Amino acid sequence: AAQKSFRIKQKMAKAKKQNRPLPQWIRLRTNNTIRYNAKRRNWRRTKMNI
Amino acid sequence: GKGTPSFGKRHNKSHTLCNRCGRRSFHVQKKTCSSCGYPAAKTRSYNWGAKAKRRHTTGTGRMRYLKHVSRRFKNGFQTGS
Amino acid sequence: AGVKAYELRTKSKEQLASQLVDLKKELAELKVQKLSRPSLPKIKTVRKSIACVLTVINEQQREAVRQLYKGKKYQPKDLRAKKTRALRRALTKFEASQVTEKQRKKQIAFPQRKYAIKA
Amino acid sequence: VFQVSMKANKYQIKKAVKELYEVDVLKVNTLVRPNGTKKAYVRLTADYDALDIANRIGYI
Amino acid sequence: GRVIRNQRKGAGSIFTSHTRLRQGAAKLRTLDYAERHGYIRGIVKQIVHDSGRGAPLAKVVFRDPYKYRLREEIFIANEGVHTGQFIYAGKKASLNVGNVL
RNA sequence: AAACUUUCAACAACGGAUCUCUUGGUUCUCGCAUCGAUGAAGAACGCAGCGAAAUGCGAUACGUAAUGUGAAUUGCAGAAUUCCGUGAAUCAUCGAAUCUUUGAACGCACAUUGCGCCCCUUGGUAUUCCAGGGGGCAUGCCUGUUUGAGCGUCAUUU
RNA sequence: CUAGCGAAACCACAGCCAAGGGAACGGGCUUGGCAGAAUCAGCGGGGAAAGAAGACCCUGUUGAGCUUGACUCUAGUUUGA
RNA sequence: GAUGGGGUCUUAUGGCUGGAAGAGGCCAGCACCUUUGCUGGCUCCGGUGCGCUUGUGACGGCCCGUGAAAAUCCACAGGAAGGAAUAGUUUUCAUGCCAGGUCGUACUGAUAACCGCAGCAGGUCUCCAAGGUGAACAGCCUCUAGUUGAUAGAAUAAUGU
RNA sequence: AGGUCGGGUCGAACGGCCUCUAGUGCAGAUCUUGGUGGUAGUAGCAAAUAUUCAAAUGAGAACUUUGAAGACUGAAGUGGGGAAAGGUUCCACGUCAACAGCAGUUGGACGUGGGUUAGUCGAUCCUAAGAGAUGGGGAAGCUCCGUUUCAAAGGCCUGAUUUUAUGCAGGCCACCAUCGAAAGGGAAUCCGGUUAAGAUUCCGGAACCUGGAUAUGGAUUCUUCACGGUAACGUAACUGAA
RNA sequence: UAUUGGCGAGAGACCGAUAGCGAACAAGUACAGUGAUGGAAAGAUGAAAAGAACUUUGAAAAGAGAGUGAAAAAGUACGU
RNA sequence: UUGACCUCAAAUCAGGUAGGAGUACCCGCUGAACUUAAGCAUAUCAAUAAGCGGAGGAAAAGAAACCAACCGGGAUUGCCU
Ligand SMILES: [Mg+2]
Ligand SMILES: [Mg+2]
Ligand SMILES: [Mg+2]
Ligand SMILES: [Mg+2]
Ligand SMILES: [Mg+2]
Ligand SMILES: [Mg+2]
Ligand SMILES: [Mg+2]
Ligand SMILES: [Mg+2]
Ligand SMILES: [Mg+2]
Ligand SMILES: [Mg+2]
Ligand SMILES: [Mg+2]
Ligand SMILES: [Mg+2]
Ligand SMILES: [Mg+2]
Ligand SMILES: [Mg+2]
Ligand SMILES: [Mg+2]
Ligand SMILES: [Mg+2]
Ligand SMILES: [Mg+2]
Ligand SMILES: [Mg+2]
Ligand SMILES: [Mg+2]
Ligand SMILES: [Mg+2]
Ligand SMILES: [Mg+2]
Ligand SMILES: [Mg+2]
Ligand SMILES: [Mg+2]
Ligand SMILES: [Mg+2]
Ligand SMILES: [Mg+2]
Ligand SMILES: [Mg+2]
Ligand SMILES: [Mg+2]
Ligand SMILES: [Mg+2]
Ligand SMILES: [Mg+2]
Ligand SMILES: [Mg+2]
Ligand SMILES: [Mg+2]
Ligand SMILES: [Mg+2]
Ligand SMILES: [Mg+2]
Ligand SMILES: [Mg+2]
Ligand SMILES: [Mg+2]
Ligand SMILES: [Mg+2]
Ligand SMILES: [Mg+2]
Ligand SMILES: [Mg+2]
Ligand SMILES: [Mg+2]
Ligand SMILES: [Mg+2]
Ligand SMILES: [Mg+2]
Ligand SMILES: [Mg+2]
Ligand SMILES: [Mg+2]
Ligand SMILES: [Mg+2]
Ligand SMILES: [Mg+2]
Ligand SMILES: [Mg+2]
Ligand SMILES: [Mg+2]
Ligand SMILES: [Mg+2]
Ligand SMILES: [Mg+2]
Ligand SMILES: [Mg+2]
Ligand SMILES: [Mg+2]
Ligand SMILES: [Mg+2]
Ligand SMILES: [Mg+2]
Ligand SMILES: [Mg+2]
Ligand SMILES: [Mg+2]
Ligand SMILES: [Mg+2]
Ligand SMILES: [Mg+2]
Ligand SMILES: [Zn+2]
Repeated sequence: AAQKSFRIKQKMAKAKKQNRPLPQWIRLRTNNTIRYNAKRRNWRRTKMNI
Repeated sequence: GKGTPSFGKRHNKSHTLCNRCGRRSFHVQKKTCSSCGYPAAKTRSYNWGAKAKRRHTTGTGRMRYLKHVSRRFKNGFQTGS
Repeated sequence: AGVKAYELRTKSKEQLASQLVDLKKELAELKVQKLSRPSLPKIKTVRKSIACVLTVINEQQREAVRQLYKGKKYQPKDLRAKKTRALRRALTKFEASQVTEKQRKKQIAFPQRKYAIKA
Repeated sequence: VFQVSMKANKYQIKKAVKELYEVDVLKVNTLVRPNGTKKAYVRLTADYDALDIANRIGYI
Repeated sequence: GRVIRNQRKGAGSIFTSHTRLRQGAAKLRTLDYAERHGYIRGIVKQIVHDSGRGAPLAKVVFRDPYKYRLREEIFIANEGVHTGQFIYAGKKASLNVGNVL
């Protein structure tokens, strides 16, 4: 909603900061196992349930 | 009409976030959390909920203080330098 | 590089405060450059030096308070020992070694004797 | 336009601008950005020039 | 079998009385000293309708004998009581319609 | 007769079986006793030159101090004196600190980053108003202190 | 019908009939009739077509809902000490 | 204690003035890589109504239905106390000074932003509502605004809807 | 039952025999997990009246953009705003591997950034239905009842004092936690302009409310706390505690 | 004397990635549900990235060569 | 009048303590049913699971109001029986 609480807006801000791909220099580290962001979230496919 | 057209009438959340567990299990009318029992003093736990106990027991978090008591015991709760 | 705690420990608290506020000035001056330049690794040394100065200040003030409360009961709870709640609530060595005079008389009269057995 | 700690109010913002830059501030309007930080629009009096002091800070 | 309807009535969940539009409990004045040793005079300020009740109520105003104030009792209006009427309540009150002998 | 259908072989596909691996699990045995109102476990939100997560940490924020080792870290950039030294390191150790907002959670609340009160101090021509800074204000119970209440009750009065 | 995109049900193996016998109604077995690649659009005879371990009936020393003068109790209430 | 004559008041509302034409709107002319302007005018006076929508007023009808509470603010009764003369007393009159924190604020609100496993013909609360026909926010056509989205092409058999 | 050799592939461990041991041999269980077929390039992608022409971009245009034409929603709209809900979908730049059940140069997609400004709009305050501590009383107990109750339940103004702090001087007061409405109640803001995306919030102008300080003018007074009007009442003011 | 928890160790005629704890991996994670709860899948290039410079076709993805490597019958869709 | 005593209060009085977590084991309370009896009700499952309260490194128990019947033994706990 537009008139929202600060707790909800803070969780929304954290989700906006988390919604990003990998920094591609991480695939260059030795003994790297991470290929992509498996915890990626889109607003059309899954809801935060908050 | 008990299915798809009734699912369109669902826009009033029964549960919101609990302050103790951040869960979205805090019932807004009962004013109680369904998972941690807030605002009760004791944490909701059940021996039939062994998996839930395993999910929320000690060690599933940071242990900001309890990590170090073993080292302090091994050194004998020493002081100074 | 940064500052050194052993050479900061020689100074007074006013010099430490001046050092701290100019270090904060430099931290702001590097934060305004971090947006212009791609990378600015110099900011971490200033951040850790601020942390070191704050640590030294806290240690000096805490030692002053310890020497103020020296040699008396009821020192503050953050300054007295932490060990554990149970160990803090346990009996002292004195209170544990307290015995009645009857047991003391019995222990003096008949202590466990040291003896061997062949002849 | 400054980025401001989330615990600061307009009084603290105004006082700290007056201390750190020796500028008299007309008014302060703050918001909380969608990334979780706080932004402050600080309008100075007509005597001072924000353009004159911005490059004095080191950015323009 | 289930719990039947008259058995459910005693829990008082949805079977409580709807008391939003009621003026208060219609009680007599307390038997303090004046009503048992003499009389006291009040005045009917207004005769009003009470929701959920077939009889009209009457707001009688007395003076407090011990403090400078006005007390307002709610009587059930007797047939013939009008506004502005003086009600006399007590042992020495005269036998008239509205009195509390 | 081709095409098509079926069977077999080679090569190529599909898919992930088999084989060989293994910083993981499971079971047994031995030793030890160590959470918390001096604020635990847990949670939320943040913190890196370039990080989303895990791990670490708390506005001193992948950490500070102390001690030891003794020249790294590393994907890149950067820094060099940090290199015959009170001294590198995402090192080890850890006895000093910091420890946001919470949480048994403790000023009152809380689907609110809501609403107060007291002390000290600073500024606004201010005991009262506003604002900043610091420090506090829960309940039950124990010991003691002080102030009291009760023809419960004693003595002493005039 | 064409360009592009493109499932599902179902599937022992499959798929021409007559009679016989047969678990007494065969696509396969026996005896006959016959039988020629590959197919397209329809169609509803058959595939005892598909959909569900028949819901009717019976059995189970399997239940459950309900009823009562079934058996055994019981909350409550009543009477005495 | 009518009608009548003369007055008093509430200021919903409306009128004039200020705000305020300097704004905004409609035009004309001069211009120029250009920031692009600059300069002129005009913005006036009315009328109508079982009209639509909405607000309000005075009434009337209905009830075995008579149709919230508190915070908050003001007034009155009272007469406590304080009060002037070389001086005061007043800040419900006017002017003048300072400050007004915290959180939200974007966007959709649905034949694509919500819920239905989905970019689902379903469901999901409410405000504004032009002209004509016509009793009519019916049906049909149009203006402002908004779309022109839903796999398409060619033929025109049966059986379908 | 199986065993052995040859050939090919492969790259790191493995076998014969005598014994021991077992989570030891699969075709079925409408078996479990995973994968793959025929059906089959098949059913189908047919509601919501409808699209067409040229140019541009681009490797590529039935579908993108612009223009033109034709239409529709038809103000109980396919319009303009909001509530719940969602949470960055908003806007810009780049972009087409996947998604948009055709396509795609386009997009609510992908990548990178920007954006939400309030004394006056709301929340905050009040209380409603109701929820719910405390004093108490139940209950082995988790906890239950009850919300003014079998409570010793507190705070308000004036000051006085000017070791002075705020006690003592006094005086008044008896409600008796708190939570509960973004549609109830409620102090106060409008116009014009402005951005890619914000506005009753920003800029300009013009106001208003609350709280606090306060000085000047005005008013009133020697009849101390105003006058006028028959009156309804009037005014710039024109003490007023419990 | 007990001890399926915690801390620290040592072991096994145990299992060897559909097994073994649900979890050998950013696992009580992703995700579902209003909620209590439910709850996965997923290991292996090569000794070393030496991860294919460069030419050519293509709008591009890629292909064909060339090249690295013991081996591309190891090309980040990677052991067999 | 003054000073005690008793009882009961109030203090952001001085100094303390309790809560909660974990719970494999330990001390209690509470407390089933599936099941078996080839049915089923006592019984059994079981003085168990779930629920609640309370501890430690162990806890509990423990130095006889004991066992015995013998030529008597001699706190408690655990093993073999
Ligand atoms: Mg509903
Ligand atoms: Mg509800
Ligand atoms: Mg704001
Ligand atoms: Mg036949
Ligand atoms: Mg057959
Ligand atoms: Mg035969
Ligand atoms: Mg034949
Ligand atoms: Mg044929
Ligand atoms: Mg048919
Ligand atoms: Mg048929
Ligand atoms: Mg059938
Ligand atoms: Mg059957
Ligand atoms: Mg039988
Ligand atoms: Mg039965
Ligand atoms: Mg009977
Ligand atoms: Mg008249
Ligand atoms: Mg008006
Ligand atoms: Mg209307
Ligand atoms: Mg906004
Ligand atoms: Mg908006
Ligand atoms: Mg909108
Ligand atoms: Mg709407
Ligand atoms: Mg709309
Ligand atoms: Mg959806
Ligand atoms: Mg769903
Ligand atoms: Mg309308
Ligand atoms: Mg007409
Ligand atoms: Mg019409
Ligand atoms: Mg379609
Ligand atoms: Mg090898
Ligand atoms: Mg087996
Ligand atoms: Mg098989
Ligand atoms: Mg078989
Ligand atoms: Mg099968
Ligand atoms: Mg077709
Ligand atoms: Mg169709
Ligand atoms: Mg497509
Ligand atoms: Mg495509
Ligand atoms: Mg967009
Ligand atoms: Mg209660
Ligand atoms: Mg409230
Ligand atoms: Mg409100
Ligand atoms: Mg309102
Ligand atoms: Mg109302
Ligand atoms: Mg907008
Ligand atoms: Mg303005
Ligand atoms: Mg006058
Ligand atoms: Mg596994
Ligand atoms: Mg598994
Ligand atoms: Mg090879
Ligand atoms: Mg190979
Ligand atoms: Mg069993
Ligand atoms: Mg039986
Ligand atoms: Mg049986
Ligand atoms: Mg039975
Ligand atoms: Mg149990
Ligand atoms: Mg003991
Ligand atoms: Zn909770």
